[PDB]
Amino acid sequence: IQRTPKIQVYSRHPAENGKSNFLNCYVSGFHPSDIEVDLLKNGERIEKVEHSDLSFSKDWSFYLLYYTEFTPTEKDEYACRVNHVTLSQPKIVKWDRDM
Amino acid sequence: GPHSLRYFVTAVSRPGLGEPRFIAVGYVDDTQFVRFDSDADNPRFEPRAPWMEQEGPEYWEEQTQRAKSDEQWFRVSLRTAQRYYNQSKGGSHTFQRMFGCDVGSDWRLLRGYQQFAYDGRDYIALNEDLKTWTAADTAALITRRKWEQAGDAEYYRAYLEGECVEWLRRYLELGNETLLRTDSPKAHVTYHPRSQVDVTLRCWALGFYPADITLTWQLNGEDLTQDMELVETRPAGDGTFQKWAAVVVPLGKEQNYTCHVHHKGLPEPLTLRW
Amino acid sequence: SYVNTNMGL
Repeated sequence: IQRTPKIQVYSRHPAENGKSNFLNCYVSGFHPSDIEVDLLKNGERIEKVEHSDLSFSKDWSFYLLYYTEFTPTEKDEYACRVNHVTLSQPKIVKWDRDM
Repeated sequence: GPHSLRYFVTAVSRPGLGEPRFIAVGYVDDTQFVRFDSDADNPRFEPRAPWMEQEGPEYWEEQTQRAKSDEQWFRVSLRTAQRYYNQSKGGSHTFQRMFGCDVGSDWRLLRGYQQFAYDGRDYIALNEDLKTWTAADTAALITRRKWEQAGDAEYYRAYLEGECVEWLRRYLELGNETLLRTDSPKAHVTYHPRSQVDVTLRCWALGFYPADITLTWQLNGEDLTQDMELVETRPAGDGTFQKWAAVVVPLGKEQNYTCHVHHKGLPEPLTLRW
Repeated sequence: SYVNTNMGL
């Protein structure tokens, strides 16, 4: 079976320019487990991004948290890019400070 | 209060690219505490919560060996399933297993689990009686017959009612001051004009643990579950979680709506509004 | 704590 990933991009703490925080990209509800996730800063892949250990839900669908420390500013744009067998092209979800 | 001990195990074949990847993670409630990953430099069970650093070499060696034995079981099971389903070789497949125990107030077994999925669909599951099996399709009835003739279920029942609950109790002892704590949610309502006709009301719940929470919007004392957009609960990364629930209502009517929050850290539910 | 599956699939 194939289930496409749900994707949420958000910060650990409420964002405030100049204050170190963590940028999170949470992917869930997908199957199979191979998935590619990148955190982008102004369109460019951020380097030191880590991820949680592969785990899954009651419905057997997988979930992972990709994250990296960061300091938002009013202008710097952040996003999460995901590719999965179920996606015909990478899906990019921008980081909305109010979601 | 109830607690659970759960392991989530995943094996994924990669034809032509090596042996299947095999990963196991264990949880106590919503806190991950161990992991085994076949692709680590030196594959072994390792602590993933600080309070596990208290277990010695003998605990880790035995756990690691159980993982490695289970790893070979999965290599065999991926090949067997492919035969039962008469699938072409060369395909990449997934076998998953979840097992563990939920305990009640007396911290005694309440529900034992040991079940499996193949390519993300139910395959076979130990029933709540810890004696019989529910096979999901014909291939699984083949597996069910083998297990029903062994006396396979009795073995899991003894582990679920014994070792599983005894180790869960031990883990709760080891990480007591963090595992039994709650962090009640910090909640608030935000407002977002959508048109010049309607507005989005979003009820936020942040920094809570455990993860179970109920967020509901109400109007005149009735639930608006039918109009609610509810995102799945998500990890903040620090052991706590976040969630939000939104409703689109008429401009100037936003004061009619109240968000309701229930959580283990809230003796009385919250009632808030814009 | 972790436990092995006894019978083969």
